[PDB]
Formats: sequence, C-alpha cells, structure tokens
Amino acid sequence: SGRLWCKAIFAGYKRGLRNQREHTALLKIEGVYARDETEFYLGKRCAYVYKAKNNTVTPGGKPNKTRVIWGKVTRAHGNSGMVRAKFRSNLPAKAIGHRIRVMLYPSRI
Amino acid sequence: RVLKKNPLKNLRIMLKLNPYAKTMRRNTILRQARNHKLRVERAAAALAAKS
Amino acid sequence: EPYIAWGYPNLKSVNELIYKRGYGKINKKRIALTDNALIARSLGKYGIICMEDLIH
Amino acid sequence: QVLVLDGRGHLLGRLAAIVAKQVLLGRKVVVVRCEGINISGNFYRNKLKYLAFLRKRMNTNPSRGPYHFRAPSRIFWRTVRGMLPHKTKRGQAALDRLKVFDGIPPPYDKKKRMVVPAALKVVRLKPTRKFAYLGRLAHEVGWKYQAVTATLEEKRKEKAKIHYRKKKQLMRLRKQAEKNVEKKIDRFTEVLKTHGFLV
Amino acid sequence: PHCSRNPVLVRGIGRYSRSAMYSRKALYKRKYAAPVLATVTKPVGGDKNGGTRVVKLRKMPRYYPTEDVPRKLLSHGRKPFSQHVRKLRASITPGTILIILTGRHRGKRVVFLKQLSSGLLLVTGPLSLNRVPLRRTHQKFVIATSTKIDISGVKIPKHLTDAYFKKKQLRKPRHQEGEIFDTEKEKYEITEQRKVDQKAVDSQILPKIKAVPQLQGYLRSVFALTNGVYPHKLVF
RNA sequence: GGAGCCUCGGUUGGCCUCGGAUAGCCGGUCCCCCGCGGGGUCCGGUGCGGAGUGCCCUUCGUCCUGGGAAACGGGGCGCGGC
RNA sequence: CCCCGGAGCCCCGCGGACGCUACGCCGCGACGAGUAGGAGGGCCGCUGCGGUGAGCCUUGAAGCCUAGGGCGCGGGCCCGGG
RNA sequence: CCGCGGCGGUGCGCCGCGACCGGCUCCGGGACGGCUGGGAAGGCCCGGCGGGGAAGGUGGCUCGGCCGAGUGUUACAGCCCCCCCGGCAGCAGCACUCGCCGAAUCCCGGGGCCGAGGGAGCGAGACCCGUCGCCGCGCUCUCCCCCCUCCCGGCGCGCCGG
Ligand SMILES: [Mg+2]
Ligand SMILES: [Mg+2]
Repeated sequence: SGRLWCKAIFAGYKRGLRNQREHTALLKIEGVYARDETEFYLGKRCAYVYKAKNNTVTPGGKPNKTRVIWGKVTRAHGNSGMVRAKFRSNLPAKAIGHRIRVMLYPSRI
Repeated sequence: RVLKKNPLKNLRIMLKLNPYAKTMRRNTILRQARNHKLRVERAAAALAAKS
Repeated sequence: EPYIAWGYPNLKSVNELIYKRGYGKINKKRIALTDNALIARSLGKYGIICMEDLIH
Repeated sequence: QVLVLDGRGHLLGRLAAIVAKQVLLGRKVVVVRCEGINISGNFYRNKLKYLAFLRKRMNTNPSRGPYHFRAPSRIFWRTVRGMLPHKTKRGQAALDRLKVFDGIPPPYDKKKRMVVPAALKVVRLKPTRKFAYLGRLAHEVGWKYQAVTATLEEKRKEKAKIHYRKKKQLMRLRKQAEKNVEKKIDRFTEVLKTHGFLV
Repeated sequence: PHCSRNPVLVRGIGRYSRSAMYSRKALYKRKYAAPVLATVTKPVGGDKNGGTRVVKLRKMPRYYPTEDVPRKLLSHGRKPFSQHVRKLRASITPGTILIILTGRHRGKRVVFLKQLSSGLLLVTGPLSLNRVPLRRTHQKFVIATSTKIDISGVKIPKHLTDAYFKKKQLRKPRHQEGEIFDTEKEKYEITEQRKVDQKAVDSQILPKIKAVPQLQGYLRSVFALTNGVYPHKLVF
C-alpha cells in the first residue's frame, strides 16, 4: 500500500566529454553518494516510467496510458555513488533529469 | 575451433594439462587445515594461561 | 628502453602467463595450448612433452 | 520537493555551482536573500570586476548587448547561467527551475530554508581574508532597491521573532507536559530509548 | 552398493589419493582372473489361412519430409531443471519473516515455512492476519527480515508440495471459433482441501506469533518505503 | 453530479528566529529597567550540537465482538461570527 | 578361433554424404587507414546481335507515381497498390 | 479421438526463472615464506652503571582557597626519559591494522555485469546414440563391522529388522 522503489534520477548517458554513448545510463540514486553505499543497487531492476496518448496493455490489468522501459543497474559509476544502468531499449533523452524507479526486487538480501 | 578454458580457474583443465596439480592442491588444503587447527589450540592455550 | 618495460619474473608470473595466455606457434598458426599433445608434437624432440615442461 | 537555500553567507560562485547541478537533475531550487551572498576577495577588487563587465557592450548597438543586471538576485542567476548549457533546451529547462529573490518574499519567508555549507564563507574562506557583500556591490553598481529590501526585511524579522517566541513557548509546554505525564508514558518512552532516541 | 569411500575435500578434489584409495577399496585381493539371415530378430504374430504371419514391431516411416535438421553435439553439462542443485540465501531460515515484494501480496509481510523441491519458498502470512494464504514465492523477490518465530516443530503436511501449488486449467479443441470457449470458465475456486491445509498450518503457527509481542500487528502491516529512508542504509 | 478527447510531471509532509564562528543554545529569575511580552545582570543547564535536518511530524491493509490502558476527541468538502 | 546382404556400429580397408554447381563444399590461423596510382570480383547497371527460357504480355507490356512489404555492405533488385 | 508416450524441429505477443560454461569486475575468508633468520612494542621483573629534561622537592614572585594553580633557579630520583652491562615463555610483518616484499613458500567460498553461436546419424528383419581426452571417484563383481535412521515389515513416541 506504499512505495516499493528507491527513487533515482537519470542523469544522462555514459559518455566521454565529446562522445556520447547512449546505451548505458547514469542514474543518480536518491540518498546514496559513495562508491561504497552502492553495492546494494548493483543487480537491481529499474524502470523509466512514463505515459503516452495511445493506450497499451498492462500485465495484471486493463489497458492503460502508461509504459516503461525496463532496465538493470549494472555497475557502480565514479566515486560519488552514481551508478550505471543498461536498459532494454536505450532511454529517450526526454527522460534526462526525470525519475526512474529502481526496484528492490532482484534481491541478494 | 577449441575453446580455451582457463586452467587456473578450471580445475579439470589444469589436470588434463598438468595432472600433478591435483596432489599439490590436495595439500595446501590439508596443509592449511592442519595449520588452522594448530592456531586454535594455541589460542586455547593462551586463553587458558590467561585464566 | 623507452618502448619496453621489462624485468625478472617470478615463477608464478611464468605460470600465469603460460597457462592463461600461452599459445603455441604450430605450422605458423597461433594455437591455444589446450592440451599437452600440442606442446609435445612440436617440442618432443627436445624432451618437452607437456605444459609443465615448457614452463620449466 | 523544493530546495530553499538562504543565499546569505555563501560564496557567489560556490553556491551557484551546487545550484546549477541540482537544477539540471530536476530539483526545483529557490535561492533567497541573495543580497546576503558574499563574494570572496575584497570589495574594491570586485566592484572593479563588475565595472569591467559594465564596460563590455556591443559598440554599434549597445541595446543588443551583454545585459548587465544590477540586482543581486539577477547577478546570482547570471552566474548560475554561466554554469549551465543555456543555449540548449535542457539548459533553459533547467534555468526555469531556479527561482531567485532580492531579499526573501512571502512564499519562502515562512519556510525552513536550508544552507549549503560547501558554499559557506565561514567554511571556505580563511578568516583573515576580505570579501564583498553582494548587496553593497550591487548597490554601488546601480541597484536601486537596497533600502526597500532592507526595510521590508526588518519588518520580516520582527514578524519572525514573534513566531519564534511562540514556538519557544510550545516547546516549553511540551517539556512540561512530558514531566507532568511521564509515569503514564513510561512504557513507551522507554522503548524509544532502547531503540536509540531520547538520549 | 557401498557409499563413497573417500569424502570430499573440495568439489572434485578427493581428500585421499589414488594409492591411499587403493588400500581402502582394496585393489589388492580384489583381483578378477577372467580370461539375422534366417533367424529373425524382432517381429512375430499369429493368424488364420496361409499360416502364421511375421509382423514387424516399429515399421518404417510412411513419409519423409524434403529436408531436415541434422543432430547436435552432446554439450556435457547442462542439466534439466529438475536435476539442478537448489540454493537458499542463508538469511532465509525456516520460520523467518519476509517481505514479499512483487505479486498482489505486494509489500505484505509474511512467514517463511520451507523450501520446496522447485527452489521456491513455501510461505504463509497466516491468512488470518495478513490475508496471505499458503503460497509459493521465489527467493529473489523477497527481502528476508531478521525476525524469526521458532517454527521449529510444526508438521507442515508432507502432501503439500510443489506439485499441488501449481496452476491448472485449459485443454485444446472444443467449439473454439465464435465468442465462447474458456474466456468464460472464469474463476479460480479455492477447494476444501486447500482450506483444510491452511487451517492445519495456521493453527500451528498462529500461536507462536501470538507468543511474540506485537508481531501479529507487524505481520498485518505492509512494508513500504517513505521519505527520508533508504534500502541501502537501513536493515531488515 | 454523468460521460469524454488531450497534456503530462509526480508516487507522505515539515507552518519561518536572528545570527555567531578566537563562539554559541536554553532555562529561570531571587533582583533591576522598559512596552502578557522586550532589555539587563546573576545563577543553573547543555555545547563534536538529542530543545540534534545524523532531525521532527505523519502511518501503510478492511471489518466483526468484548476486555484492558488511553478518553471527549473526531467528523458531516457540517454550518454562522470575530 | 566360422560369413558384415548382417560386426551392429566411435570405425569399418565389402559400398558409400543430408555434403560433392570440385569455378563446389569444409576446417584452422592471422590480419582490415588511404589521395595520386594500379589490380581483382560484381546473380551492379544501360542499348543492340547469336543462342536459349514449349519465358512473360489486352484476364494489361513499356514507362510513370507511391507515409505499402522486403532483399542486398553496396552498385542495385524483388514484390503490393495506382 | 485420447495419450502433451518417444524424437525432431517451434514458441502469436510480453515476461520471469533456473543450473552449466567463456570472459571480466569486485567482496569475504583463512594458511605460508623471507628480512637486521625482520625493526619497534607489549608483559614479568631483578641486579647493577652512568648521563639529561626537568620533580612528590626547594626557592623569588604572582594568582586563588597549610592546600591548589602559574612563572624562575641548582639539580639527586621518591614524574619520567636516555645509554651501559645479563635474561625470561607471547610471539606472529600482530584485529591493539605502528612501518615490507612476496606465493609451486596458496587455497577456500560469495556476489555484479556481458556473452552462449558451434552442430563427427538421410541403412534395407537388429539404437534415431551415444560420446573423445581428463578427473577421480563412486560403485560393483572381496568379505567384515559400526552408526544413523527415509520407505516398508515387526515389536514395545521408543526399540528391532532400504
Ligand atoms: Mg500511475
Ligand atoms: Mg584498405
């Protein structure tokens, strides 16, 4: 009856300064700020979630405007608890600086 | 084409190349078991001497 | 000097190179030393017949 | 969901940095009482440095030119915008989240307003160094509404005193009420101090 | 048929040896001095006039197709699910408490009972308190809390097992085409057997939780994150 | 109150002293001055800050009956005045 | 101490691909910047002649158009509708 | 037609799992070698032998209530420090993490990610199939015994006989 996903931003794609690489996001996870406090999240399932004009289906439900691109937090990005994910399609850049729900549910706990 | 599986990791591959590794690595488990025990009995004898 | 780094290896270094990255040069084709019968075939004339002998 | 930082006692470009990066991650940020913000290095120094910036202008048609805002709010907002990608859409989208103020007006006068210590003068300057107050610097460079901002803010602080006083009174009541009550709350309060509060 | 005469030191490496084994098994003393045309192979039948016929068990194919795939290559390892070894996070002991994350018992707290054959967890949030019946869950979608009831001694029925926790309906043909056929049927009904089994388990567990103070309430409550709180930081 | 295109973000709140930094915070004044408060001194407390944003508040299944602790609190987008 | 028109087969010398357009098919390795310039292969393409498809075509050729469907690294090509 | 028996290839669309192998990337454990056969340290103390900062001391002055605090001087040991002779088991590159270098003197277990890329059966009365190399083992065709006890059988949850 409440939230079951730790919040995270999608900060952008993996990149060198002058060369972007779209297939590999950088998620800033809320409240985690050290390549130390980011083991937990490795292996986890994450979802850019959003909605659109035409309906879609929905697992365990009637048709609905919301869609997601699933992903997976793959590994731990540079020092300040930033992380890397890898989604099943690449994220759309409209997303840059929005929410992507990171789940708990591939747990090693 | 033959897949090179790494012997260092893959126990059996190691053996197929160098069969003696089985014995070496039988020891240095047992050798270490021996030595782990001995350290427990030392630690017991230090706790007993402290008591 | 400026192009290479070099030095005197360990034993371990030899093994870790030869098992993990050791490939024969057999009929000029690079070939992974998967089995001893590749080393022997080409160095048997020298009493070198298995991975272990090569390291030695 | 909103960051309200009291601009006071920060270092101009130090706080800007943090704000920029926040604003680009999609945090709606409000800075406030910018005229409190203080820039490292001595005053005369910085006035001169603003006066360079006023010297800059397109010869042929000044009207097109670098738009030297005089208001210390704007001045901060200009220096965030220098730490953003503001030609793009995403940089302009970010900049529309930053909200800045000359003093501190009604929506955020009654808000717990944060501080960034990494931008804080008392942390980042050595205490034997000089620093401008932006308020002064704006003032001498052409900002009008210093006195008006000040004299509204006296009226803000007086009103706040009252709020605080009344808070203090409720806190004193609570303390007294716990002392009145303690015996009938003992086997709660105990558990909150076995699991690490109250102590 | 004796068991293994050496133990395991580590996967694949025997504790003993060859020659230390030679002694144990005793390869000394256990030495074994040991120095169609007309006749049809596999058909045969009876029958009346002309005599008895010879059939042929397994008669060759009435048709071949024009092209076909050609074998594979043996592959060595790779072992059908049934035979796989199973696992379990050490944090999950019998009669631990879980947070079942993912299904319609989403965030519901619950009591773990046993590992099934499958690999899944048998679980129950004694349907009474929580509204979570005798159900399976997958290790993976399940936070293990550090709260444990001493479930130790409860005869969780033998007959309840991976097979009986398994979905059921639907066969092939019927009327099919139109606006009918198994779009109806409609409901999963619960079955008396299942209601008995739940009863039998609940009665046994339920006291144990009521012996712990608060725990029944804890269990009723749903897990859920909120503001100012982080999975990585907190603990279960 | 009923349907019905479209646009999307979100997925507990925090309702506030001023400020100081080679210092602060809170009490209570027995006592004194000013307009229940403000200022003062004095004393008593805290001060790696628990009268702590390392915080605080808020709870997250629904109902039944039939005991205790707690108990006059909550509501009717309850209604009129200051 | 015997014969494969039957040892039953991990090797079979009695006969041999699902495979074998031998300008075919298969397996190992290593390698792959390129103007000027050279060479190779194009089941890339245009027009015409000898052959050849018991080719296609008024039950619709050529050409033209195409938010239709495909192939090809590509040159280009095949389809659907008009 | 029911068998979803055996084999072969498949999934309409979206998904999830599992175990195996390849590769990485980390984590947690332990066992060892060497050295100035490590340096320091710790712990028990005893006997001596000196030297110095500076002391339960004394002294001039100051500041507080003979006592406490702050400066100052000569300086023994009744605060320590230092060297010199002689001797104990507690060490151990030490979870009292003070300072290395290492592993045939070295092994165990766990997690994250990416990947699967190949296909030694096209016989007419007898397999639609295994398997090569390596590990061992494991078992058996050799006998004994002991334990625990799952199925089943027997006797009183306990005991006895796969
Ligand atoms: Mg929604
Ligand atoms: Mg080239």
